[PDB]
Amino acid sequence: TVVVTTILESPYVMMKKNHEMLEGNERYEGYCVDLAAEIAKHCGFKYKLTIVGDGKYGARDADTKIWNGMVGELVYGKADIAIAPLTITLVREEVIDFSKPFMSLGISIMIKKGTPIESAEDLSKQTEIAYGTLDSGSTKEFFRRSKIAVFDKMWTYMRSAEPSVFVRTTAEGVARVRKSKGKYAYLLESTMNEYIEQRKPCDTMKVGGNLDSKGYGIATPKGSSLGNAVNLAVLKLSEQGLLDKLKNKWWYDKGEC
Amino acid sequence: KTVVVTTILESPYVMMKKNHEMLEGNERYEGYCVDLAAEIAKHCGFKYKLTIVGDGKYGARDADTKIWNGMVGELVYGKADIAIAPLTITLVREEVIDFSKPFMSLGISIMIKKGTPIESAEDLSKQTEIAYGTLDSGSTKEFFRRSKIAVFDKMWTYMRSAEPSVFVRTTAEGVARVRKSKGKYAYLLESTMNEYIEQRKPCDTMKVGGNLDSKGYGIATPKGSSLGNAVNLAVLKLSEQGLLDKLKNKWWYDKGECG
Ligand SMILES: O=c1[nH]c2cc(C(F)(F)F)c(N3CCOCC3)cc2n(CP(=O)(O)O)c1=O
Ligand SMILES: CC(C)S(=O)(=O)NC[C@@H](C)c1ccc(-c2ccc(C#N)cc2)cc1
Ligand SMILES: N[C@@H](CCC(=O)O)C(=O)O
Repeated sequence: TVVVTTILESPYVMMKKNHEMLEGNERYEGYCVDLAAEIAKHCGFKYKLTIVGDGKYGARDADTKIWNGMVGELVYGKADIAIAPLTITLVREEVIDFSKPFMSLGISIMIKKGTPIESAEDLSKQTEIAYGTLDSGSTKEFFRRSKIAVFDKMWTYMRSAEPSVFVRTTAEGVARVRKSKGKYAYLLESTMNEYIEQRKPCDTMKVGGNLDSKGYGIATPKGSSLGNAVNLAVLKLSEQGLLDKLKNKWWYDKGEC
Repeated sequence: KTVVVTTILESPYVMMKKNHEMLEGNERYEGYCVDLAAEIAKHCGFKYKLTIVGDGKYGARDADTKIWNGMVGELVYGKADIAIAPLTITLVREEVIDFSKPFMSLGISIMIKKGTPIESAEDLSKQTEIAYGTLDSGSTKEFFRRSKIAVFDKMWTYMRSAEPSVFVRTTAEGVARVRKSKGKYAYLLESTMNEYIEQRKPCDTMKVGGNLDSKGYGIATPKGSSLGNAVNLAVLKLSEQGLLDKLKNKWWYDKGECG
């Protein structure tokens, strides 16, 4: 049985409202739950979905040097595959493998409606409105490493801001936007931002274009016997239209806003 | 050893400079993929020679002979070390060569003559006054032939049965058809080429609607080549540093003719 690490992040993996009456994989629903089923079918394996123990995507701890989150679960042999909104990055590709992308995204800005910010440059040129990112993910590392003038200015501020502008979970960042009376903006991936913007309480907005352009991939440990097959499966699902079918299903706008 | 790069003359990826007769070797060429090749080579620490694929093809396997043509063939049969071109990452190609993570995103898109009352594939599908079509052979046609989506299947049925033929042999013919048809022909093609042509004089074409699918172009190496890892890491670095975005802007918009 293949151990699949993943993360509770809507609409990728979500606990069903009736999860108590259910066991195993049937406890969960979402884009990545459907994707896991399709990959497993095409690759011919049985699997168990497991939510990442520390609730993190994955970064290499600065002093400790140890990987956390889903990345760490792969690196240290606790899981066989990650099927999640896990961003393909250079530092990760040094220690794990990724399929070609199954979904596009870029870093984006979420504000509470009415916040006088329209761009990353707007954020960088002021301090009245605080802004931050998720801990232990690709967005924070993006800002840490960027030499683009605006993004570097943003990083210089975020790293030293106090109270801390970083959050432990996407939900914490979104809640902070909603409760901060326009004084906190959140930097998060466009396909989470967009999902949230279309749903009640309809009090957030995505502003400006995306800051970058990348993708999520299915990740395996180096030398995994699954790597090649999983990549070909993603490509087949892409060419079959299945990935777009799943995206359109899970991001379907029911017109709540 | 000098790395043999296979590529293709496709604008704005690779083209011969106006003064190419005064120049030699790689200096003869310019474009997005010429710039990309230099950055990849710098990061990987190799010298290289740009060579143009003999048959002018990207790469497909003949059903009868089983022979791979194009740049894919050059890699498969060990004639080139790397392909640096707008080469689409596909299942059948990934089975025989290695690809880097993609350096560019693309999808099927709609080109209209400015003024045409069409904003989407669904708009096209509902009508016949504005004819529409694509290359008579290729991935866009096959997308429509396979599609289970109602709108796209209706478009396929329309295109396959339309008289006169709504298909074209080349993009040059497709674009000329859009420009000469007074708004009565729309052309379906990859977003990247649509965006490029939107920036060419006489500035009378327009990309409309969202892309209908999602794919990527990648750098390819022979399967199991030891160059593959460094190349992939170089692509990831160039992506994260914003260099790929700079290159797209340079060749599509800074050198664009339409504002
Ligand atoms: O790997 C591939 N890369 C391709 C790259 C391009 C370009 F856009 F120019 F970069 C194009 N064009 C489509 C529009 O008309 C001009 C040429 C075709 C490509 N094809 C064949 P397709 O997939 O049948 O279209 C491939 O196979
Ligand atoms: C980390 C980066 C080098 S990357 O993200 O690997 N590639 C850089 C970008 C510009 C890109 C991003 C995404 C897709 C894509 C391809 C296919 C499907 C599907 N289905 C969805 C998205 C293509 C190119
Ligand atoms: N997808 C990101 C998590 C979200 C973010 O960093 O904004 C990752 O893989 O790290």
